Amino acid sequence: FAADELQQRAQGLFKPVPAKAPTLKGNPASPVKVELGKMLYFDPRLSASHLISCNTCHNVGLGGGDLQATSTGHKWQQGPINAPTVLNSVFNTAAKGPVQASVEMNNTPDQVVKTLNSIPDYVALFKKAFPGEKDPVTFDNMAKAIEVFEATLITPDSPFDQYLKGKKKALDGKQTAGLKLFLDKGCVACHGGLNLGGTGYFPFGVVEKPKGRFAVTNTAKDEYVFRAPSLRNVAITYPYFHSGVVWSLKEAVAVMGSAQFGIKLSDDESEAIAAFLGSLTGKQPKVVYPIMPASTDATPRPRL
Ligand code: HEM
Ligand code: HEM
Ligand SMILES: [Ca+2]
Repeated sequence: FAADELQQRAQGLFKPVPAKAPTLKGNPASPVKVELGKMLYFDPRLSASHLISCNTCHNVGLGGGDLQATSTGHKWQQGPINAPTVLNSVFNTAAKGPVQASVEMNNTPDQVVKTLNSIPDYVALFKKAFPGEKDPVTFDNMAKAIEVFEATLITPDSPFDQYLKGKKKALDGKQTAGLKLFLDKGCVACHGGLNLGGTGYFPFGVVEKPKGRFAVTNTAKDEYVFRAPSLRNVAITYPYFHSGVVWSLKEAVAVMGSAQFGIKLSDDESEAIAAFLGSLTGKQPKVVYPIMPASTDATPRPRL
């Protein structure tokens, strides 16, 4: 069939989001370290101001992102960039890492550890989640708990996963079309894999110009690479591109049939393709809001 072959094909070029959180190297999972990681992820006491947590910009009930064109949350950033989703971030390859870069932006490791040492409940959770350690309340221990909570922030069973799994009836007519167009148009070169993307860097980026106020450019000439985003849950993580300038997901497909790629796109193939991309929305994780423990007289105060 022309099917059993879009489908035996895709089965090859993509893997589904696994049932369970993956293993992190150096950093075993446990109910307690996951509880701890989640407490921290939601605690705005990690910012010097007591105003920002990771959820502020990576909102688990609104697709893992912040709905904003751009923001600055990591110290390595040369200015506002669009916040990627935390959802399925663990599968990407995109004190060097996300928690540390965040903390050193809004705080110093020092005040963060003074803050955690200051609350008995947190000390006690650090001791359960990292046992047999003399001093388990460390900057590095804290990032590791958060990472193990992040690892649970995956979205199994989108219509597409249910398709690579077997079921052809998981995609509809217009999304099965869309797919073929996605492969056929080479889409899957740059945005394929376990995570449809999150994996390569390309001398390719969306730009203003000083039907298509926006389009692609070659930045080889500037030794500038951008990573090619995971496309999972993209229907829920607008606006689009590093600068968050495209709001319509149809547009964003129309900006990505660039000359620069050897790809032409019809207004109706973009359509088909946006409707394929809709299929990439998985089951949103179920998070019980953490009950974070009260500060004590010893806890540093908001700083200004
Ligand atoms: C400790 C709390 C946070 C955690 C655990 C966390 C997690 C992450 C991760 C995992 C990434 C990169 C994702 C990937 O490679 O798939 C990231 C990037 C990003 N986040 Fe956060 N995040 C936190 C706080 C924030 C905050 C508070 C903001 C505030 C405005 C923010 C805005 C952004 C931006 C703009 C990026 C991308 C930076 C770049 O690509 O250069 N994040 N975060
Ligand atoms: C028709 C096929 C393609 C489609 C539908 C497509 C779709 C998309 C979408 C929807 C985004 C925005 C995701 C977000 O903002 O989270 C994006 C960004 C991006 N993709 Fe494409 N893409 C295609 C082909 C390609 C190719 C061939 C490459 C290799 C050169 C590539 C690499 C990239 C890069 C580097 C970005 C980031 C641009 C920026 O943030 O400024 N993609 N794509
Ligand atoms: Ca976005």
